[PDB]
Amino acid sequence: IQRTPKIQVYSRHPAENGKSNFLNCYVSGFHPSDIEVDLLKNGERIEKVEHSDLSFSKDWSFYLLYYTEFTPTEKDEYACRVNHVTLSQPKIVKWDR
Amino acid sequence: LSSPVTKSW
Amino acid sequence: GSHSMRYFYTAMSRPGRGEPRFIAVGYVDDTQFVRFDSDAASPRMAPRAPWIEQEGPEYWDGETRNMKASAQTYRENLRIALRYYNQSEAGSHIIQVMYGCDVGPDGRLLRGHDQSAYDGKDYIALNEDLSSWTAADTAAQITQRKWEAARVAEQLRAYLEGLCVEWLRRYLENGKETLQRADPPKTHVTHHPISDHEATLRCWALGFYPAEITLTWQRDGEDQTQDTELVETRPAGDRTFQKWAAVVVPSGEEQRYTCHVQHEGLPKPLTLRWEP
Repeated sequence: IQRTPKIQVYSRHPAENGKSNFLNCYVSGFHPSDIEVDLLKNGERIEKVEHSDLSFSKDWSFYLLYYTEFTPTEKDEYACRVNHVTLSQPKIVKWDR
Repeated sequence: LSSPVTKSW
Repeated sequence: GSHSMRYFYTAMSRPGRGEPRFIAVGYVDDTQFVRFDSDAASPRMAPRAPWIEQEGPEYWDGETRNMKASAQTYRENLRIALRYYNQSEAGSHIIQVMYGCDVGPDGRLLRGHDQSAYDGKDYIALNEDLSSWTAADTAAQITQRKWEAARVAEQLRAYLEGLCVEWLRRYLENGKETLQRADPPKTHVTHHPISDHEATLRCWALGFYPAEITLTWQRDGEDQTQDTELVETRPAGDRTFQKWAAVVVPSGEEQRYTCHVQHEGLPKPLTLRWEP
């Protein structure tokens, strides 16, 4: 009756420190459709994150792309924080280049 | 163009 | 060569929080071009691709009317579904619909689709003949008897063979710069030791369109399906897609592994290996 989201955190282009880019969190394979997704910069929630229109795959499971502009550095740590009815506590996935 | 067909369950 | 148009409806009830949300999106292949959201400040069918913006006020008004009618119909359908499954009015439920047409290179109908789900499970589907139905359970059988009595399949067939294909052709022409352009993957192999005698080889494909792709690892020319970690194809956000495939190999055996890449934008399948 319920399916937990798969989560990928990644950049739009290959990361180069000091160069502008897009940070993406793609959540997929979940059901039902209510989901909470935050992009984190050093543990803190990035504001004005945008996301795609709700759609679903051939197996009826939903997917969403959350994204924001960012400029990666060597020190800064980025992550995606996802909550869903299937999750007892928020799952956090760290961005790994 | 979307379907104009009504589908009442 | 071949193309598809697909509309996706999500109708979600939410007891205590107003009327069910209705969200519709339209796609040509892997390119979204319209959206409707009943939760918007002013709900309307709205452009999501540059080549659809040229359509005039009659198009957008007609589509908006159709979407509001559809939203009403599917709110009612959620109410009906409650009765069909002996369910209470306290829970949240979801109806999903996906429908559309596939055409070949010459623009002729390859086949039509109209499939619906309730709470994530198959509910009822139009068969490939576009004249009969497959119901998943006894409730859906009720719906089926209704649609047979009303010859709904005939109307759907008329839409899929007529308007669906015609407008798909039109969209393919207006957006030919993008909808009829395949972007091949940019590919490479990375190598990361995990221990003194094992290493990960990861085969990357980036910036490709459409999303359909095949990435496989072979060891000594044999497919390593069972041993390959394959991530789900993911959108980059610029219309293109990304995917990788990883295999854990014994140190010193890296050259026995080859990555094979198949994509529409490639004249021939690619073979690549780790290049230290």
